[PDB]
Amino acid sequence: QKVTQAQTEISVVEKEDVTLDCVYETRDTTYYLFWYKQPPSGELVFLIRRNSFDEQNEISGRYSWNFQKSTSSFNFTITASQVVDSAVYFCALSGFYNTDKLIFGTGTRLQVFPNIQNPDPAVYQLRDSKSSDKSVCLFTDFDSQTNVSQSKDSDVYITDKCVLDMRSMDFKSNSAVAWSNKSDFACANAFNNSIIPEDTFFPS
Amino acid sequence: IQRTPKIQVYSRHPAENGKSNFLNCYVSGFHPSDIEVDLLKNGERIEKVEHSDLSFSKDWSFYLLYYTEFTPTEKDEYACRVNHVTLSQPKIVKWDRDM
Amino acid sequence: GSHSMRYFYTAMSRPGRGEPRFIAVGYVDDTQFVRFDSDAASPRTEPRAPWIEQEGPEYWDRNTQIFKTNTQTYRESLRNLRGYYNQSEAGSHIIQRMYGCDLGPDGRLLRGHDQSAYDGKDYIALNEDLSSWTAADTAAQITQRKWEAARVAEQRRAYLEGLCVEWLRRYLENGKETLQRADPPKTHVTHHPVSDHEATLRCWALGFYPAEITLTWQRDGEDQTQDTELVETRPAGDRTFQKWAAVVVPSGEEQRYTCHVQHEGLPKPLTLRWEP
Amino acid sequence: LPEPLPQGQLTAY
Amino acid sequence: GVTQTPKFQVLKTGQSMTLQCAQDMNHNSMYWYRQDPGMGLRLIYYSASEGTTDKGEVPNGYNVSRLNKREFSLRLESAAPSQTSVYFCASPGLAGEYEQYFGPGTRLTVTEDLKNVFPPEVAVFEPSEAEISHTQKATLVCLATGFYPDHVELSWWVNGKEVHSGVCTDPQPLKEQPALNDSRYALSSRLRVSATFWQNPRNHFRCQVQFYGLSENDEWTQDRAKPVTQIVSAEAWGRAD
Repeated sequence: QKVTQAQTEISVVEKEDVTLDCVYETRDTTYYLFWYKQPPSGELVFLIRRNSFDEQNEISGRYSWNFQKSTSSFNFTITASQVVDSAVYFCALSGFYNTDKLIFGTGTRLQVFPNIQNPDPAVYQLRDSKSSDKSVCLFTDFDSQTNVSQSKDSDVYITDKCVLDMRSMDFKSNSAVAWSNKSDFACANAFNNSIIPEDTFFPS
Repeated sequence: IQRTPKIQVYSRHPAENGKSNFLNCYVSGFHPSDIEVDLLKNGERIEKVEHSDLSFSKDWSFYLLYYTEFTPTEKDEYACRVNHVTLSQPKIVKWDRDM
Repeated sequence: GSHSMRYFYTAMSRPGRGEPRFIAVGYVDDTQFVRFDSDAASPRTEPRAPWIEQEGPEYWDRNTQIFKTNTQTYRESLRNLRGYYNQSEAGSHIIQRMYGCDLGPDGRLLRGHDQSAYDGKDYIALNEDLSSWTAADTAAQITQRKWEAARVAEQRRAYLEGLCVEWLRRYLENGKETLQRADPPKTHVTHHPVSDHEATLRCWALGFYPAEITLTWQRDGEDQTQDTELVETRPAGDRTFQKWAAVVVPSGEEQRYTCHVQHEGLPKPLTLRWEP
Repeated sequence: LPEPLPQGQLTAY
Repeated sequence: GVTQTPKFQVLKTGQSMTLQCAQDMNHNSMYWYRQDPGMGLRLIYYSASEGTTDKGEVPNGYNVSRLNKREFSLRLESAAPSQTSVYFCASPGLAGEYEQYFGPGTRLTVTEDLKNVFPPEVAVFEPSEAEISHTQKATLVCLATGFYPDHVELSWWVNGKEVHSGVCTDPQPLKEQPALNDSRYALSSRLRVSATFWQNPRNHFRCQVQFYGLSENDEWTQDRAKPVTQIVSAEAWGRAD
């Protein structure tokens, strides 16, 4: 008995459709399958239960599932993806009885990046804390097509791209934070390891 | 409803005086399940009488087999004594080797 | 012929001191192979046929676990049904359950069954599609709704299409020498003088399996339906069955009468007369 | 084999 | 549905601890899983009924106890760093839509020494004047650094009320020293407000980091303050500049 989720990470922009694959192997004639969602918050939330004798297709809003017994698959499709869908998704298989074991797949991470209508990439030096001793560089307002890479240096720390959502202004932006307490650390070379847009605004 | 038991008293094999056999009392068609069944020898209750596990027919009425091993003789007379809530009196059915 | 497996549950409450009693028995066709009774000091699932004895301890632990949990659930079901019918605690009540599978030509489920009764009357039954229920009365509809909400039909269908068939097939292989063998009746005709000028002819069928059999008397080819004394098929006590048919006939006219016997284990029509 | 217990609750009547 | 205690735990190598799982849906079956990044949920042990336990995929170093229908205990007899994980109790049924079949999970860290435990230092970095003039928006950055284990909950508070609008926090804490097993952690958060909202001196911005660490029962005889469960905060007021 085995559940295989071959995909590790999937990245789409808002409104794009996405399919998460699940392949499984079973000795039992009779079994059921689960899909669970795990939002960044950490909890597990139930999405669907399909028994081996149930139907091929079902739609619950923007969610749909294709159960194909002959191919041993249970693909999960999200139509018109939204930032809210960002999570790890788990596929699961289990026999019908108390003695049977619920078996989980490796999970697939879905990231839904926002459609940045007016991109304005820039790297800013944030004013420190007059209490402690650090300097912070913020790379922000870039398109979702931009990828933030790791730092080559051990003492420079760079986060991955983070999705900001200003509710009342209907505005979404991307950002990544870099910091170091070393002398050589300037904002002009903080994101050198990443491929950044040509017209990135560097203030001085 | 409440259904009264049908009773059959018979042997496992055709009776042969001097040969080891089993004396059977089949009770069936009854509801509810509680039933008093005794096997008698010359008017006396036989001990060490076993019975089958309680089961039921398609119409939900119960049936049970009560049995004991015995050796028939010309002299000895056997019977089944059955009591049930539907019966105001215990029903005695004599063993007839030709039935 | 066409093979089947059936389990029979009886759960009975008593007004006197004591917890409700649960009894389960299992059958493959007309052969009992297993029993459970909650009344024993430490209740245990027990073998009732030799071909089941080969199953290891894990099988017996599994059976017992299932029946113990059923014992506790039925105690609650009995209270629930008392409430639906507005009955007092003074009476004794009985739930009966009968379920199992028939084997098809292709080795898959032909049909599943799962019927329950309360106090000897139909209560609720699983429909042939194994997705819906038929209730007998308004009280049973309360059970129906509860079971539809809890999606019990899916669970039963899982069993009736899955493990019921698989295990039946396994039992039929393990016990093939008896379970897949029909035993023809041993037949004979007895003659008992019932008065001066009449006599009873009795047609005996003994030691047959399965229980299904037909015994009919004829006089010169004509059916003696209304004059035939025909007893219900009874167990011999050794897993075979017995039956007899009798007619009262005028003395010296015994040759006119013929007994006819039909049974799976008989590949040809059988006709007997009394033989001096 | 009788109907085995479910993973969840065994439902009463 | 199913409950779990505790939510967070720090243990020293060799020490014992028992995770509690409870379920009041009269389920027959209960399951313990561990989650590890990339392995998914792997079954440790399960229970088919009261007084019955069976081994899962990864039972090694664990024991279980099913004392009643309700409760299913997972014990680590001799804690090893490899048991650092997120643990999930499960009790699946047929009404997944109405009922919670997984507990909230417990985060457990087994470290080699309890003096490896450190609370976060928390700092707030004020928006650049360049961002304000260029985008008319103002991004505040919060930085929680130096903490171990990675048992933290970061939240933003504007004028005494917690905000989610305009907030981004890293998915997982970052290892400060990737080459070490006991590496202390860093976490970053951003809060983006409009320029005028930041330019109001009456507005008050607080980055709050809840840290779970040592409890009252733990021994501590070091110079530095016992790194107990605590809240560390940094704050800033609006600035017209």
